[PDB]
Amino acid sequence: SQLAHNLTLSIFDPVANYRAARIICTIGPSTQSVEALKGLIQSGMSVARMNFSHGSHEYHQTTINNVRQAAAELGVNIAIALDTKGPEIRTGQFVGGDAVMERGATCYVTTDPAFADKGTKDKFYIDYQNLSKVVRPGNYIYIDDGILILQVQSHEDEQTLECTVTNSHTISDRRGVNLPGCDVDLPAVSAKDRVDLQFGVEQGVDMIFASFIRSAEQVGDVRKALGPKGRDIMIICKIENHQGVQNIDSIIEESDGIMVARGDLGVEIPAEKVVVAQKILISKCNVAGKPVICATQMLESMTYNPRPTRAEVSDVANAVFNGADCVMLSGETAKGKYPNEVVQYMARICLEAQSALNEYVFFNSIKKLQHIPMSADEAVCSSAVNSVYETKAKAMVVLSNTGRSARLVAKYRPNCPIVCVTTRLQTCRQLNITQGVESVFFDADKLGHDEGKEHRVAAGVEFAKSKGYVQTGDYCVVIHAYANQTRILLVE
Amino acid sequence: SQLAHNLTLSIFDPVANYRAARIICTIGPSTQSVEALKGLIQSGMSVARMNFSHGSHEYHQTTINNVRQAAAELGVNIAIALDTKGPEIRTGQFVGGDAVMERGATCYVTTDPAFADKGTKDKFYIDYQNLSKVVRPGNYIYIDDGILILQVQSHEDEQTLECTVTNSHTISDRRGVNLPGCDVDLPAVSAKDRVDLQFGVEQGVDMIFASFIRSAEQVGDVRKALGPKGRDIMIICKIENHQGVQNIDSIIEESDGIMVARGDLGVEIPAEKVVVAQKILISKCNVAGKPVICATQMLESMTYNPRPTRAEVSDVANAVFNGADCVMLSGETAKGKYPNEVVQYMARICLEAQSALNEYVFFNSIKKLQHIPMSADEAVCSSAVNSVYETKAKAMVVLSNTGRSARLVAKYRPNCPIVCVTTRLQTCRQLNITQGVESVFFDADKLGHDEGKEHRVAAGVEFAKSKGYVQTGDYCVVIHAYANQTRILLVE
Amino acid sequence: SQLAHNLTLSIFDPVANYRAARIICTIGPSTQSVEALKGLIQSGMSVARMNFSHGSHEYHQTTINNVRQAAAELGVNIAIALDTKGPEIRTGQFVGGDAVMERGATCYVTTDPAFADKGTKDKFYIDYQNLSKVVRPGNYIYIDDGILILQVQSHEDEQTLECTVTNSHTISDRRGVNLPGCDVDLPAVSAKDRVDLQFGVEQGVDMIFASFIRSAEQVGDVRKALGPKGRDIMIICKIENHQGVQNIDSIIEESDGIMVARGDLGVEIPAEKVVVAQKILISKCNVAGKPVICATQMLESMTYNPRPTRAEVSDVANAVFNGADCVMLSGETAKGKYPNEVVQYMARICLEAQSALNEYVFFNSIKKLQHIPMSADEAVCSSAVNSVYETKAKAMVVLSNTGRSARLVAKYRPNCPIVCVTTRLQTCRQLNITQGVESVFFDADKLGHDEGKEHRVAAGVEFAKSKGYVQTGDYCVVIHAYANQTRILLVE
Amino acid sequence: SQLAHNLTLSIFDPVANYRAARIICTIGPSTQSVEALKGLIQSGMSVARMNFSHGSHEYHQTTINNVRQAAAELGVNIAIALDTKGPEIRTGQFVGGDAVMERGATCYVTTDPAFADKGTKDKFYIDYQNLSKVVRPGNYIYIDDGILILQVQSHEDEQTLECTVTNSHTISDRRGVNLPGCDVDLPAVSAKDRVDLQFGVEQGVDMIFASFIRSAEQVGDVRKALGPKGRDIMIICKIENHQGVQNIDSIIEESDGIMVARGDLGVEIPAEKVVVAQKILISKCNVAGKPVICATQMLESMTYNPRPTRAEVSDVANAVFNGADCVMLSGETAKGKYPNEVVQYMARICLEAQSALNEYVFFNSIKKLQHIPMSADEAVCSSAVNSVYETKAKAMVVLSNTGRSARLVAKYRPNCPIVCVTTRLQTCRQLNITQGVESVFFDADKLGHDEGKEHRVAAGVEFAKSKGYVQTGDYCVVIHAYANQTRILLVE
Ligand SMILES: O=S(=O)(O)c1cc(S(=O)(=O)O)c2ccc3c(S(=O)(=O)O)cc(S(=O)(=O)O)c4ccc1c2c43
Ligand SMILES: O=S(=O)(O)c1cc(S(=O)(=O)O)c2ccc3c(S(=O)(=O)O)cc(S(=O)(=O)O)c4ccc1c2c43
Repeated sequence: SQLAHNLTLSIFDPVANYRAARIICTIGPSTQSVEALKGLIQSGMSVARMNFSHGSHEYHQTTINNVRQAAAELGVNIAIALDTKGPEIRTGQFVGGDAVMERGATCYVTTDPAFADKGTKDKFYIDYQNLSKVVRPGNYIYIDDGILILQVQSHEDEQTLECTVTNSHTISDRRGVNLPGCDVDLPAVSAKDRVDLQFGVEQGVDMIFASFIRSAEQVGDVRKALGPKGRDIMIICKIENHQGVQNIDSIIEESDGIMVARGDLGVEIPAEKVVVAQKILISKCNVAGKPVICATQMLESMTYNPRPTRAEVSDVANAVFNGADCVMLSGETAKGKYPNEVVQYMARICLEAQSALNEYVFFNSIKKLQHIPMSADEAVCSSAVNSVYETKAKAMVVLSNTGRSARLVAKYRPNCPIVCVTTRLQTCRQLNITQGVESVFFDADKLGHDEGKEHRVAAGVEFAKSKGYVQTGDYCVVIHAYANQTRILLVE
Repeated sequence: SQLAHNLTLSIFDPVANYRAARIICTIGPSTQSVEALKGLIQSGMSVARMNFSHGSHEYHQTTINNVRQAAAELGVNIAIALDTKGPEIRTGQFVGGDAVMERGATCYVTTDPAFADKGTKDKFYIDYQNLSKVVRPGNYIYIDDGILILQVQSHEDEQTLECTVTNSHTISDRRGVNLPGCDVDLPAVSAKDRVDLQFGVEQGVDMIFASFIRSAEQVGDVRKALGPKGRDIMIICKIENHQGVQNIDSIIEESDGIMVARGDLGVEIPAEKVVVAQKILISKCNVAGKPVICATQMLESMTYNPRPTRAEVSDVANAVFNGADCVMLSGETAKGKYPNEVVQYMARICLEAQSALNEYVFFNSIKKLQHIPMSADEAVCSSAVNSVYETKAKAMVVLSNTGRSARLVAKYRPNCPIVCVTTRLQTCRQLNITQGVESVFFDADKLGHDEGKEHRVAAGVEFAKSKGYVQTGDYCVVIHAYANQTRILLVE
Repeated sequence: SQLAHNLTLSIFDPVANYRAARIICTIGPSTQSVEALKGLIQSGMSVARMNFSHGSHEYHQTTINNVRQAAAELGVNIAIALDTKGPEIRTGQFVGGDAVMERGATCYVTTDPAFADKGTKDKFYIDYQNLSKVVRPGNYIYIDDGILILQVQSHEDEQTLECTVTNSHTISDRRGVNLPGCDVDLPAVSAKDRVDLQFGVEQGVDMIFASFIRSAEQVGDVRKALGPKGRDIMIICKIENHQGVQNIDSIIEESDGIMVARGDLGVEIPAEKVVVAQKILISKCNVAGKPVICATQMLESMTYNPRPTRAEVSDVANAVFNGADCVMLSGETAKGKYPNEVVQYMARICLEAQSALNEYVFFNSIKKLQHIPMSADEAVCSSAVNSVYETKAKAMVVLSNTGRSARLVAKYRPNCPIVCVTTRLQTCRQLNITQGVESVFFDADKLGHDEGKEHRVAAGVEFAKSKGYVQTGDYCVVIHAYANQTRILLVE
Repeated sequence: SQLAHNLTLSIFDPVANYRAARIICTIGPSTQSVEALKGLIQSGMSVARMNFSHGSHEYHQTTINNVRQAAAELGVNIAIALDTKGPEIRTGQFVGGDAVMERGATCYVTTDPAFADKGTKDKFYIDYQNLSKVVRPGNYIYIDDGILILQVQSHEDEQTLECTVTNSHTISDRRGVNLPGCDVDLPAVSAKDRVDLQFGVEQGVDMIFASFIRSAEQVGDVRKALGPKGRDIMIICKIENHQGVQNIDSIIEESDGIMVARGDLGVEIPAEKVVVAQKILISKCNVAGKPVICATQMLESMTYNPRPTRAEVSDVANAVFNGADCVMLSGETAKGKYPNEVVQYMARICLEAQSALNEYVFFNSIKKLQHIPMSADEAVCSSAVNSVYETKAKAMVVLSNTGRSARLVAKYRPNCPIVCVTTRLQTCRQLNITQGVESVFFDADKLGHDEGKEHRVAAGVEFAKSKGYVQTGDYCVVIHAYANQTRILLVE
């Protein structure tokens, strides 16, 4: 009924008084300082992503410290995400630093280490040791962000494949390689990830964006890598090839959330198919009640120009229409010229798309898929959201300690803000990747367990009033405990 | 969707574990004694009806006292209803008390008082002074359960009517005269009624069944006759002629419920139209959320025979399928030979019908008629009944002091028992006219104010446990303060 | 949504311009003559039932001849039904013609033939030879329309059961017996049925009401009994005990329709359960698209009184509310005092109930149960009926040779008349047991095959105009071929 | 329910066997020759667009002739569209042709004609005489794709405006000046347009893409300029500014379809609001049952690069998800380097998106918006599409001379191909702007009038067979005469 809803809109009408979608910003040279982080917060950042593909621990420690200091000064809670380098397949080095590959030529790719330092156009190293048992004649090998394509012809021997060069491209040392038709069986985490995951645990990071996740079992290996002290850290799986797409259900089941990495998927999969995989993965997460992030190539052209292209604008709005909880900036904020303006524009686009989006369609499609009998939690949250639509309540207040009930309510897509009142700061930070929720910390050790829930409910209603969401005479729907209890409150 | 539900039924499956419909019994000489009342209660009586058309205040006082004593000895709460004589048009006296009226033969009816004694087969008497100025040229005067018809030709004078006798009836003193195309404008209540109603209030009756209600304003007259001390007594309007049916919407709005008096309706409305009027009135009260009683000609042949006719049984079951809260016995218990057996048989027909009735169709049809936005009470009660269906809960517990919210929940027809926990014994008795509710009295003088609700909630739950409605690991939906809080509780 | 529909009705509104339900009348002494059949036709009979439990072939031949002659004179098509005697279990004879059975007494029921002529209260014959292998100790034996109840105690020997008499009742010779807890395994048809079925085939009867149908296999035995020349005769199965109820699905599947024989069911099954089995069997037939007849004890009291009881009126309306195609009169027309008036009253009751009945509920419940993909026939008829609701068309015209497409359209319950145009008179007669259809004979041998369907469609539209169903500017929905073709016609 | 459909998809399943969306290509010097046009057709072009902003009548005549010749050699019918230059506000001439405008610096714009030649950086010229009396104190004058902004301060005189230059732009001769808060009241069509439109009619173009439509009355002006001989030519209104968007309902009602000109909208509406305007306009046309085209900035970067950006691909796919009938290429085919490849890639994105799009949501959303009662045509076409879903039919055949009913069927979005069988070659070409229809020309001069429809029906069915849409035992839904007859045919 989005179609029926479009009929009634006018683009000269006011936008909503709140933005539900959440903006993740990658921190780098343009943005690491406390003042630049403050600008990013004020522009609309909810999450600071650290790309551990680059920078040492010391560099990321400065990110960590500066985010906390910026957030403390503005009086907000900002989530910190550790995005891992992950396992990789790269070529070796070449004699003269470079290899000119020509359409029609035959070359040999080998996994023998002796060729690591001495590659040429005719024969060169690929560091993936299982390369030969996982490829068949006919498969393609992509190298250099998929620009050079080789076709496998035969096994020259146990370690060496004879390949045709399908297209001309010059490659330099240590380029990335992809196998679009094969199951890559590299481990879940690299040796470097293990070191980086431990550091992320020691430094209190909120979530991991775990690279190259291919199967459900690898999620548990990331979890083991985080150790017992890391058990509350969220694992968001980055879906980057066909195996991740194919195994999405069981991956979603084990993960705490999903990243749709469109540019990585796009190396292996036609761009038109990635548009469609983005729709599927996002709807499956919406149905699982798990946050989903739309990432890479979002307003890329605004890295160096003051304005993005019109197609990039439609990409960002369409991620919100698809159902994304979050939209993500990489080089635009890490190294770009206009970090503040890009985040501000991203927020505006999201806000505009949300004003057009019919939330009732998400609520109703999601509710119709529940199997009866529902459990108590599910019944209470979907009813509570139903009660919002039925009374036209203007806010929800959900008391949640771990954040579970807040995410379960957000899953059902009310058409008003959700204020989560929690007794854990780390819940305030982790809910920054859930659309449509804002969190209020209630310090139980300072103020009391509030067993009767009245102080926490008042803290929620007060926050909603300070934002203009509710006034005297409006309804607010309250949920508390996971969450088996609801009230419809008349606001004073 | 009753249709789809019918497909799945087997008459060899066991019946539901609770009976939702309520049985009202008229007390008379067969049934007035404490032992006979106890037999009525154990057989299924929830309400004792006093018919104030017969007997003295002292006689009704004894019914009151004995009902209270029988209920006390059984530990139950039984409602007491006062059914008013109401206004009437009595013919006067005749020659020796008789005449024979025949077809063709000319008759003259009088509004003049001197002819109160001296009547004939020619010219006689009627005490309704508005007779001539209401009855038009050609209308019908029924006199005696509608069995004698007379046709008003012309006004012989101001206080006389010139009449065809249109059939052969042999009548006798002081008759039920019936003016069917005629809007009878006798007042709401007679002098007897005003005196009887005051007695009712003095004696603490739970409800009035107010005879012959024709318009909404007449409901006000009953309420004023009940006065300041009668403000908590329910008024159930007895719909007995075409005007009450025409005016049904405004009558329901002013009243606390309706009795459909099929026999009386039938004096001037063809029987097949009364069957439909019954459907309309029941559905309008189901939507109003007010109790509705199906009365007269229920299991009549069981007054003197040990079993009813097959068409009588279907009448009672269809009353339940139509949506009645209550079915009522008149002579069958007041002066019949099988009072226990007729009540037990009524209870068994009700329970059989209920096991075939799809409550969900009721819930859904009613919910769909709700105006959006809903008020908080409406939204909370529909949602709680919705949650019963979604979680297949096995009981509801409703905290309700006045009974209002118990009735609001019952309106939506959950497919499990409702347990009202109440602090007023009069709410326990008054809810006896609401299908699908059992009330648990919580003695606040003797047990405290239970500000936390927890003692009342547990009393509710324990009652449900003692009846076998719920056991360990079942769900129960709990509602309370109007009613703006809901919980879905796992039974311990 | 019957409940929502009740809210909008008024009993002073005009009834529909057509009666959809069909009245079956049993012919006897009060009604066998041509003038009395003419009166019955004019009063509303569509079907003349012959009860072959009584009368010889010669008697029924007069019924057959007189129905045809009455129908020819009035210019209508009347269906003729042969209702079989069927297999029976009876007691033998008693010494002195009579046996006084007393609560508490022991008696012996035996299947040894030697006792056929010499029964007494202590020991007597029951002609069902498998009696002893089919009963267990604890079972009941009903005798004399279920008035006398025996309980089986033990097997006295291979042929004799020792029984307690549970209640006092005097029985006379050759009384009927029932076994409520046992599977009766008598053959489908008696020796007498076979002779009567052959006669019915020779005389061109339209349908058989086949007595005591217990399982699906017995329907095929009735069919074999009718022989190759009887293959177009409809078999309507009379459902009279628990086995028929239990096996209803597979019976419906093989039968051409169902009779719900409430009084026979009521011998074995509590009357409250029979109310419910009537609902189930009728809805299952509505879903199967097969006619269903509500029979026995319909307005029984109007056999000797000029008016029926109010409960009997509600029984007839409630059969139409349940979904019956037909309602049936037995002694009321066969031997009663008021045959014309009873049929007229039955028609009026049906008409009144139909005016209140929400046909859209039947259409929508039935449509939602179809499995997708539907076959072409089903899709065309349900769409055609949907198109009636959508355009508010005022009639349907369905060209059907065998009557199959007309019954498939009637199954979907349009809210307008259906005019079936058929090239077989016997289809005109057989459709008399399908609600909501009237048939027009088109003699193809006289007028042409009408391959372009225009003359048959005009014959339908003309009939609809002559009845007042449609006028200039109204829509009429036309279906033709079973039936894979639809048009929405503007009436000229 | 798009949401539920997303859950079931796999990007590794095969694509649909037909592409429903239609591809429009702008002809220019890369593409004008018969061979290049043939390459366009085989690559997926259904419509040749002539941009009458450039080139002479002789030049467009050659496009016309070559399109017809290329289509004839391939045996297909291709639509020809004339896109009008439309009215404009050109700045005049300058000093040497240039100036540099900077921030702060004062500028004076003139409506006086003597300054047509002699302009400066100070004071220059604009040919829109209503300039001063439309533009208010403080409004914006954009001049050059919106890149130069100027702010109107006050009226320096009657025919002059006193202006802040609010940025640094260095402009040049005869510019696209843009008055964004301004309701531009230039007439509907210029003199060039009236001359070009008459040429269009003489040359038998199928449709007009009418530039810069702002109001409904303006549609009349186009139609009058087309005159009596142009009455069958479709008018597609190009929506290019805020007024066309404000007035969208009445414009659609008067027009035969809409083009959403994103680039032009974007001059005065922020890009994120144009994304939403696109959603609104497409849905309003889907409900109107009129073709809607998504145009400008489609795969722009593919004008000179061998591949588009990833955000461009998503733009095209989302155009299809929004519901567009047609996507349009401008410079990409008019002067680009890869005209064949851009069309083939467009076709592949369209087909990918379609395989993910749930047509049923469209069908259902549209059906629900229909007013009851429906007219016969509406009811027949929705029902026929409903029958496709119910029987999982694999094709529709629609007989439609003018194309009206083909478009009415397409509106309801069956999930199978529609084959229109038509007697007019111009209906074959005009339906090229309606998604999901292929047209089969039935030559009535050469083949007869087919009064029985049977030859046209079989031509439809055979075409569907030759494309592999249906084989033996599939269903096909056939609709014909407006369209008031339907058949569900089993394929032989
Ligand atoms: O390969 S090493 O760099 O020596 C290395 C060091 C450590 S460490 O001592 O804990 O730091 C590892 C800890 C845990 C590992 C697990 S597990 O999740 O703990 O079960 C699985 C695999 S596997 O390679 O996928 O089979 C591991 C491979 C290599 C590991 C470790 C693995
Ligand atoms: O028992 S008799 O009276 O001698 C007698 C006479 C004839 S008749 O020659 O055709 O008239 C029978 C014809 C067909 C019969 C069939 S069947 O449907 O044809 O298969 C079944 C049974 S059964 O008893 O259920 O096994 C029959 C029982 C007794 C029959 C006939 C039966």
